[PDB]
Amino acid sequence: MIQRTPKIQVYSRHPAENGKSNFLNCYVSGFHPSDIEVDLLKNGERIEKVEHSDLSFSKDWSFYLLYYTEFTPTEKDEYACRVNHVTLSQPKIVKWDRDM
Amino acid sequence: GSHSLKYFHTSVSRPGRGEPRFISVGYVDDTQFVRFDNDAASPRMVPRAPWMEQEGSEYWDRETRSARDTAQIFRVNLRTLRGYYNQSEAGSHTLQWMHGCELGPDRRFLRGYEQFAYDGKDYLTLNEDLRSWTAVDTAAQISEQKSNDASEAEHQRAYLEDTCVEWLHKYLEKGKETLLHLEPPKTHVTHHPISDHEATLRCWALGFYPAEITLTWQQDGEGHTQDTELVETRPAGDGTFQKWAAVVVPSGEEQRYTCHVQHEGLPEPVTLRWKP
Amino acid sequence: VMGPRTLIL
Repeated sequence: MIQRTPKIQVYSRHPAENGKSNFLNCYVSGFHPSDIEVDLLKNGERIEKVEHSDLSFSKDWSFYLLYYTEFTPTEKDEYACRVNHVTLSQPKIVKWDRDM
Repeated sequence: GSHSLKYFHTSVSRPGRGEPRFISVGYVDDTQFVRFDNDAASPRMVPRAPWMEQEGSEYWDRETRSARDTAQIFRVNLRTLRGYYNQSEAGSHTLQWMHGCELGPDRRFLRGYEQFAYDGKDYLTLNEDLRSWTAVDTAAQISEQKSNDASEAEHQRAYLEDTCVEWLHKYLEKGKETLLHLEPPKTHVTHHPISDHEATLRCWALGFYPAEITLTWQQDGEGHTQDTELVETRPAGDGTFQKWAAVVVPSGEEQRYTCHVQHEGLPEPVTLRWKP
Repeated sequence: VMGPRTLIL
């Protein structure tokens, strides 16, 4: 057991424009083992039908996955990523800021 | 420039809920193009790149066979490994295997590598001359002697030096349009006040391929790596990559700072200032 | 393509 903690990033495919169709991403990397749970939240609610990439890893054996869905950014609507790994004492939630 | 053909194999046991899950992925450079997931009924190697969608049944039949065979060996290796350590039959364990071949910028074969990892730690490793193995983890010495007694390195040297290279060339032809296209980054700086006296200057680099890139902020024209918050290069999800760099600055002194971008798809390096 | 045979550990 080498157990490492996931590094998370929430962001959009393209620069966010209110009303313009886009893609929301949650890039989880640098973690181990591979067992990981990732949700995409809209106003606290889990978004249905979220695709993720295929499980791969880097030269240092850490795994990386990308979760994504097609959304339309609004001023009011809040989006976030919810991750759970064995190395986490509770689900870690990081909100989407179109500025990062 | 240099190109490579890499594969990543992962098998994870689930003692309670049945047979180990096996996943396999193939890469030309920073592009994935194939994958095999045995977690379904009737699993096959399937294309993950558009320039692969028109391959013959013959191709997928062979890749499905290879992947299947590997998945079964990894499943049994797991059990074997469990004994090499005094490990209980209750825990889930991980076996990883990556191998690839690289072409020099001169386009010939340059190098090959192959590695095994157990529970995330260097287990067994193929030497540089590709002619024998080495126990990296002290607990891999048996796996090592068994591998060197049966000349397993010879089958791998054959693959890496010849087979792997030939297909890397074919792949570059089939996918030239995207694989050989230097897609340059789209850059710009954003402004974000933190208080009346501070503000964040964030330099973006969007929609670029390949993934190798460098973002630096310079204060006045000097080095200034302290203060620079750098995020890891992230996949946009459409084949390109993203990355940004942010530095904290006093309100009114924005012009002192400049963002510098280096990419392979950029004729000359690029410089950005924030334009009010 | 990937390799025809892997290692029995």
